[PDB]
Amino acid sequence: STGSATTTPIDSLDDAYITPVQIGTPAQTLNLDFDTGSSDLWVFSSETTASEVDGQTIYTPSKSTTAKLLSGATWSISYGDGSSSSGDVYTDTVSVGGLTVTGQAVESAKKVSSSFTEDSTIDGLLGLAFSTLNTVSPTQQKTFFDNAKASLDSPVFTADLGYHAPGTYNFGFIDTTAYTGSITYTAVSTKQGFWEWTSTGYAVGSGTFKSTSIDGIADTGTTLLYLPATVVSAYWAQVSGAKSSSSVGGYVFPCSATLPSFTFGVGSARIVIPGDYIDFGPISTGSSSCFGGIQSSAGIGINIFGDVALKAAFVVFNGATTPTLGFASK
Repeated sequence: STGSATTTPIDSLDDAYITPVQIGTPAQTLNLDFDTGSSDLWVFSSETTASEVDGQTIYTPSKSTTAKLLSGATWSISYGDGSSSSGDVYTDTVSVGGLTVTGQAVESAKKVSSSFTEDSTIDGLLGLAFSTLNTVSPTQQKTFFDNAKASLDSPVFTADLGYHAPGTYNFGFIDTTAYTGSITYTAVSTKQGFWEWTSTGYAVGSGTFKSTSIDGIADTGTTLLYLPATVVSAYWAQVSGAKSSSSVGGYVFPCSATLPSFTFGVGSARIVIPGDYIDFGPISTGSSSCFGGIQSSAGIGINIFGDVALKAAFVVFNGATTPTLGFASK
């Protein structure tokens, strides 16, 4: 089997991407944030504290003839941005782009933090990291990809995120019309439960490429590119007037600037992030200070190849017995 679904930016900055997902019988369609940095499929629901729902579409398990309470199971998750959610668990039928999993754990939120409430466009998350990170207790549950894997034509999914435009998540096949050149594959460590790999270096604009190993994660659920402070300083030094602002929380630059590109290495290959992809617009409405899309990871504990980096490539998440990542230009 295979599946193919369009993913759409939630706003004009590509802050995140939503993909429609069918849950239950008859189908309830919710728009979920596919997150290769976490491993829980959770949704706003009829159980979510009413004051914490503000425009999201909810899953109502009592209206699904295939929903079953997973007795005793609870979940609770906190994300790198400080947001969180928790609740109980149902199993139900879940389909993405024509690909159906029966018995998928659907984690029903009883509570969500303010950032989730305030974003009416995201009805939940669909985690695509490794199932060892799933938070269901006392019986850990599998991701949608892990459950679908055996049925897929090939044990892979691909992320093809658009710049200010829709893109595609495919499951079970590699669309050879979606990229240019060849795909370069690179080793993955699953020791932390992430799609963790080592970039071979970087360049700023037309500058020379610096060969240096940068360990980080491919994370579709993170907006920006978080890299070591040395690398980030080298990038922003090429932008007149750019500075790190503790009050704003990162590097800012004059909105009048033209940003240089940023290149990262995948083995001997190179992925080029155009400068425009690094512009996240005014820090507040009407400001002439703009927020940068490349930021320091020094406060995180890990480097994160988020959407800014991933949307410059066609990305293969290879879930074979020895997982690997593949990157192609497009």
